[PDB]
Amino acid sequence: DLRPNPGANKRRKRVGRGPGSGHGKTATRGHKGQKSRSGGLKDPRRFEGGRSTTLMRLPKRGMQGQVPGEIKRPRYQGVNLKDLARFEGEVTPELLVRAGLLKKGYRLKILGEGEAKPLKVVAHAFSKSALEKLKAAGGEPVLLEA
Amino acid sequence: RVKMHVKKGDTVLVASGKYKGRVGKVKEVLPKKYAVIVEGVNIVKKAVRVSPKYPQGGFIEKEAPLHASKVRPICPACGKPTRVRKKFLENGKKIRVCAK
Amino acid sequence: PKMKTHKGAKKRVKITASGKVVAMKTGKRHLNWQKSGKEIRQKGRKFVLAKPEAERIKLLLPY
Amino acid sequence: MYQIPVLSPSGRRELAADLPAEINPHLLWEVVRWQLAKRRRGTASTKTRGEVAYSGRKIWPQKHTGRARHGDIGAPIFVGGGVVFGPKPRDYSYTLPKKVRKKGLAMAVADRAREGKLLLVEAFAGVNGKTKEFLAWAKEAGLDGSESVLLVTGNELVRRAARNLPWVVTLAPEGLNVYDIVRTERLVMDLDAWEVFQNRIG
RNA sequence: AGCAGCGCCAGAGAGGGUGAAAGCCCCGUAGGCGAAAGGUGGGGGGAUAGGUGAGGGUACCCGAGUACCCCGUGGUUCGUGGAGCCAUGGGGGAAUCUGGGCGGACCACCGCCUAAGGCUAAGUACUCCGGGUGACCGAUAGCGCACCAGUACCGUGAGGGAAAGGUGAAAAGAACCCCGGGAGGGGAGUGAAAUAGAGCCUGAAACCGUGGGCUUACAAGCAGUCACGGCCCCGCAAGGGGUUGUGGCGUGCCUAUUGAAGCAUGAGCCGGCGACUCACGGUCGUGGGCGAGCUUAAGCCGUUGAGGCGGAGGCGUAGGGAAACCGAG
RNA sequence: AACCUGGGGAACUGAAACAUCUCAGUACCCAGAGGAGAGGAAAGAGAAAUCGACUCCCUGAGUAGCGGCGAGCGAAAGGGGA
Ligand SMILES: [Mg+2]
Ligand SMILES: [Mg+2]
Ligand SMILES: [Mg+2]
Ligand SMILES: [Mg+2]
Ligand SMILES: [Mg+2]
Ligand SMILES: [Mg+2]
Ligand SMILES: [Mg+2]
Ligand SMILES: [Mg+2]
Ligand SMILES: [Mg+2]
Ligand SMILES: [Mg+2]
Ligand SMILES: [Mg+2]
Ligand SMILES: [Mg+2]
Ligand SMILES: [Mg+2]
Ligand SMILES: [Mg+2]
Ligand SMILES: [Mg+2]
Ligand SMILES: [Mg+2]
Ligand SMILES: [Mg+2]
Ligand SMILES: [Mg+2]
Ligand SMILES: [Mg+2]
Ligand SMILES: [Mg+2]
Ligand SMILES: [Mg+2]
Ligand SMILES: [Mg+2]
Ligand SMILES: [Mg+2]
Ligand SMILES: [Mg+2]
Ligand SMILES: [Mg+2]
Ligand SMILES: [Mg+2]
Ligand SMILES: [Mg+2]
Ligand SMILES: [Mg+2]
Ligand SMILES: [Mg+2]
Ligand SMILES: [Mg+2]
Ligand SMILES: [Mg+2]
Ligand SMILES: [Mg+2]
Ligand SMILES: [Mg+2]
Ligand SMILES: [Mg+2]
Ligand SMILES: [Mg+2]
Ligand SMILES: [Mg+2]
Ligand SMILES: [Mg+2]
Ligand SMILES: [Mg+2]
Ligand SMILES: [Mg+2]
Ligand SMILES: [Mg+2]
Ligand SMILES: [Mg+2]
Ligand SMILES: [Mg+2]
Ligand SMILES: [Mg+2]
Ligand SMILES: [Mg+2]
Ligand SMILES: [Mg+2]
Ligand SMILES: [Mg+2]
Ligand SMILES: [Mg+2]
Ligand SMILES: [Mg+2]
Ligand SMILES: [Mg+2]
Ligand SMILES: [Mg+2]
Ligand SMILES: [Mg+2]
Ligand SMILES: [Mg+2]
Ligand SMILES: [Mg+2]
Ligand SMILES: [Mg+2]
Ligand SMILES: [Mg+2]
Ligand SMILES: [Mg+2]
Ligand SMILES: [Mg+2]
Ligand SMILES: [Mg+2]
Ligand SMILES: [Mg+2]
Ligand SMILES: [Mg+2]
Ligand SMILES: [Mg+2]
Ligand SMILES: [Mg+2]
Ligand SMILES: [Mg+2]
Ligand SMILES: [Mg+2]
Ligand SMILES: [Mg+2]
Ligand SMILES: [Mg+2]
Ligand SMILES: [Mg+2]
Ligand SMILES: [Mg+2]
Ligand SMILES: [Mg+2]
Repeated sequence: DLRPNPGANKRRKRVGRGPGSGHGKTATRGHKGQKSRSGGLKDPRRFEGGRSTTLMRLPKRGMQGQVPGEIKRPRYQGVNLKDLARFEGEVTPELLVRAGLLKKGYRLKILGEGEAKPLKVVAHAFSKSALEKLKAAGGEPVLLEA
Repeated sequence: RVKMHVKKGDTVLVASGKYKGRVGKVKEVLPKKYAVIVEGVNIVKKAVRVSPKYPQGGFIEKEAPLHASKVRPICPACGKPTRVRKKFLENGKKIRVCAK
Repeated sequence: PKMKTHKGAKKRVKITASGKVVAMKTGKRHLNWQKSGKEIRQKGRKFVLAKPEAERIKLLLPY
Repeated sequence: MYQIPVLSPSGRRELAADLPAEINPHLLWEVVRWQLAKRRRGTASTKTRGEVAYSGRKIWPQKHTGRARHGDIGAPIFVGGGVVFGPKPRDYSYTLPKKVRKKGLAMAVADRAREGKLLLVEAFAGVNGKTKEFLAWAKEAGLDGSESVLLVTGNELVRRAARNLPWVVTLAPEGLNVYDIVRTERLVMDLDAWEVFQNRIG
C-alpha cells in the first residue's frame, strides 16, 4: 500500500461547477438570465415580500424581556429511568452528568418511561409517575435542602 | 571578505573543459569575477587595440581567465582538496594527506 | 460570520419538536368588537404554517 | 495481521499482535490528505483593486469623451489593476476526528505487517551515530537498501546513524504517522517504540 | 557533472555553482569553535531601599464643592424605558466607621465593598528593520519600481505617475580587405551555434514584401458549401494535396428582443490582461469514523513539512406551556 | 511603517423612500505615548453564606437583552487557558 491509489473513495469527487464556459453554464451564470441577478437580492427568506411581510403574525411570547433580563433560577434536566436501567449502583447527579445524560443542568429530575432497576437514586425531583415506578422496587432519596 | 577561495599566485591543475588536464602557474586571480589565470584558455583577439596610443597592440592570443573552480591546487600527489591545519601559532594549509 | 437569529421571529413563532412552525392566530385584538363567540374563541389557538414555514425556520437558527 | 517478526541477539522470535484485520483503503487517504493539508502555509496572496496602489481619480468624464466609461485604474479590467478573486493567505488545516487518525495509524502499520515488511527489532548493535555502523547492522538484518525504510526508534544515536541515508526515514516513536508509514516500503521499529505505538493503540 | 568501470564519505544525500544532468570538483551542509570593543542581559549571584507581633482604653484621623439629590447628556446589551450602575456641564450640598457606596425604580431585610491621590512587570498589538519558510509571482505577473522610480512626464499646487529585464560557456564584441560621406553591408576571422552580431535566447499573430503553382477582364457578391471537370504537385497504381471553371444551394458573429441579414447593440486586426472567489455561519445531499452517544477550543508538550495531550465547551438523549409548573405527556 | 491612548468626528450606505436607527465612535483631523500603549491591586463581581488586581486567547453566545421590537445591534458572571 503506497501513495499510488490510496485515492479518494470513488465518490468524494470534489467538482465545483464553472459558469464561464461556452457549453454548460454560459452567457449568463449558473442560472441568471435576466436582472436583479447581480450583487444580491433582498433577503429573500424572512424578508422580501416586496411588501408587508408575513410578520402579520403576532408576539405571544409574553415575557420577552426586561432590562436586566434573564432571572437566574434553578432549572431541571429531565432524565428518564429507562436510561437508568443502563447500570447498577447508586445513581446520583454527579454520575448522570459524569458520563451520559445530565450536563450541568443544575438539577436532576428522574421520570417517566422504562422499568425501574431496584436501587438508590438521588435527585432534585421525581415524577409522580416515576416516584412510583421505582418506589415500587427500591430507594427514592430526594434532593438537597440548605 | 568572503570572496576568498581555492588558490592564489602558485601552481595548479586544470580539471576544466578545453584544457582538461593541463597544469600551470596561476599568474592571476581576480576574485570579484571568481576567475583565475593559468595558461589554459588562451584565445585570440583579432582586435588591433582599444586605445590609440602604442600604434599596434596585438592579435595576442592572451590568457582568458577561468572559472576559479575548474582549477585545483597540487603537490607530491597531484591535485588534492585543501585542508586547513593550525601550527603552534598560525594557519598553514595541509593537503589531501601531504602539505603546503 | 455566524448568522444572527432573527429576534422578531423568535418573539412570535415556535418550531416544534417534529419540525412544525407554530403561531398565534391573527385577527383577535381589535377588529374585535362584535365577533361571534366562535370567531374570537377560534382565534384563541395556535396554527401551523406551510412554505413560509421553511422560510421561517431559516432565521431561528442557533435556535 | 498477527505474527510479526522480531529481532534480538538470540534470533528471530516472531511475536504476535492485535492490529486490525480490515483495511479501509479510503480512510487511510482521509488521514494522509489531512496530514498534508495541515502542513500547508497560507502564504499566497494578491492585491484586490483595494490594496493596489493607484489613485481613485475617476479617469475620464464618462460622457462625450466617447471612450469607454471608466473609474480608476485600480479596477481589474485594467492591466496593472487589482486582481479579482485572487487568493489571500489562509488556514488549510482541519481537525480530523482523533478516532480516524487512530484507525489510520493502526491500519497503516497493519497494512505493512500483512505484506511482510514490518520488522520489530532490538539488537541495535549500531553503537554510535556513524552511518557506516547502521549500514553494517542494516546488512546483517536484511536491509539491503533496496527498499525504502521507516526506522522508528527511541535511540537518537540509531537515529543519527540512519539519517543521511537516501533510502531511510529516521523518526522518533511519537512521530509515527500514516503519511510517513505509507510513504515508505518497510517499517522497522525498536520494541520500545512498538510498545509506545501500542500505547497510542495496542 | 551524462554513460561505463571500480572506489569512498556520511551527526554532512538541505541548497547553490562549475561549458549539460556532481554527496566525493567549488561554496555550503551536519557537527563544533570564536569577541579585545560596543549593545543586551536578574537567567545565576550579591548587596541596598523597604517590610513583618498580641490585648485593652480612647472616639483624634481615614482624600469636598466630593458623596448625595435634582436638571442636561455620555458610556453599557439598555433608543426614557420600571432605568439602576459608571462618567459629568448647571443648581443645592454632607458625614469620618451609629461613617459612607453597591447588589437594576423604591422600602425593609440580608449580604458585598471602602469613592472622591498616585505607581506597577508579564501575558497583548504592530512590522520601517534582519532572517527563515512557501501545493506565492515569474517582467501585461509580483511592490507603482527586478532596469538609476516616486523617477521621466503631467499639474500653479495639494497631487498624479509610467515605460523599460535575458549575446555567449567565455568578449573570444568581428583585425584586415572591399562598396559607401556615413549608415549599412560583402568577404575574412572568433564561436558548438552568428537568421547568438550587440536593446543580440526563444522569436508566435496581425501587418508589409520577393519567388513559384493554380486562377481571373459578359460578370451579380455573408464569399462558403455540394458536384463534375481542367491544370499543378506527392505516390508504381488505387489514392491524395493545391487551385477554381460551370452547375446546384445559401440572409455574417454576439447582444437584445414578440420578432434581426437586418437600415437595432458592440466589434479595424492580432497578441497578451480580463468576470461566480474566500471566510465564517446555515441547509440539503454525498464519502467515511464512532454511536446513545459524537466531538474538542484556546492552549501545553513534542517535532521543525510527526503528532499527541487538552472535555472547558457544543450538538444529541423530552416534550408541552406566556409562565409558575408538570412530564411521556 | 504600522500598532496604542486621549480630545474631536462624518457621509455615502442599510433600513428595498426616510427622519429615530444604521453605517460607526468607523473615515479622518488633533494632542500624546513608546518598544509597545492602555488597564491594573475592588466604594468589584452577583446570588453561590461564592469569587478575589489587570490585560490576552478559547468558551459562555448570536445566548441575556437592545430595537421606527423595523433594518439591525448585541453583552456579562462563569468555565477552560496565557
Ligand atoms: Mg444590488
Ligand atoms: Mg405597501
Ligand atoms: Mg569536472
Ligand atoms: Mg431528528
Ligand atoms: Mg377562551
Ligand atoms: Mg446553542
Ligand atoms: Mg484605494
Ligand atoms: Mg500611488
Ligand atoms: Mg470611436
Ligand atoms: Mg499588480
Ligand atoms: Mg565497495
Ligand atoms: Mg548538481
Ligand atoms: Mg577567532
Ligand atoms: Mg560560543
Ligand atoms: Mg528577562
Ligand atoms: Mg542577604
Ligand atoms: Mg531593615
Ligand atoms: Mg479596643
Ligand atoms: Mg455637582
Ligand atoms: Mg446613587
Ligand atoms: Mg444612552
Ligand atoms: Mg443612557
Ligand atoms: Mg424610542
Ligand atoms: Mg440603588
Ligand atoms: Mg455633576
Ligand atoms: Mg437588590
Ligand atoms: Mg437593613
Ligand atoms: Mg521584514
Ligand atoms: Mg522579511
Ligand atoms: Mg503572491
Ligand atoms: Mg512590472
Ligand atoms: Mg514588457
Ligand atoms: Mg523594491
Ligand atoms: Mg508643465
Ligand atoms: Mg572591442
Ligand atoms: Mg564586416
Ligand atoms: Mg592586411
Ligand atoms: Mg560632408
Ligand atoms: Mg556602428
Ligand atoms: Mg545551437
Ligand atoms: Mg533560427
Ligand atoms: Mg546597429
Ligand atoms: Mg537594433
Ligand atoms: Mg518571423
Ligand atoms: Mg508547383
Ligand atoms: Mg470570360
Ligand atoms: Mg501544385
Ligand atoms: Mg449592413
Ligand atoms: Mg448591425
Ligand atoms: Mg439600447
Ligand atoms: Mg475588443
Ligand atoms: Mg461603430
Ligand atoms: Mg459552508
Ligand atoms: Mg487601529
Ligand atoms: Mg436607504
Ligand atoms: Mg434600496
Ligand atoms: Mg440596495
Ligand atoms: Mg478618537
Ligand atoms: Mg517615546
Ligand atoms: Mg513584548
Ligand atoms: Mg507596559
Ligand atoms: Mg497609565
Ligand atoms: Mg487600595
Ligand atoms: Mg477601579
Ligand atoms: Mg474563601
Ligand atoms: Mg415598522
Ligand atoms: Mg453598536
Ligand atoms: Mg504564550
Ligand atoms: Mg499567547
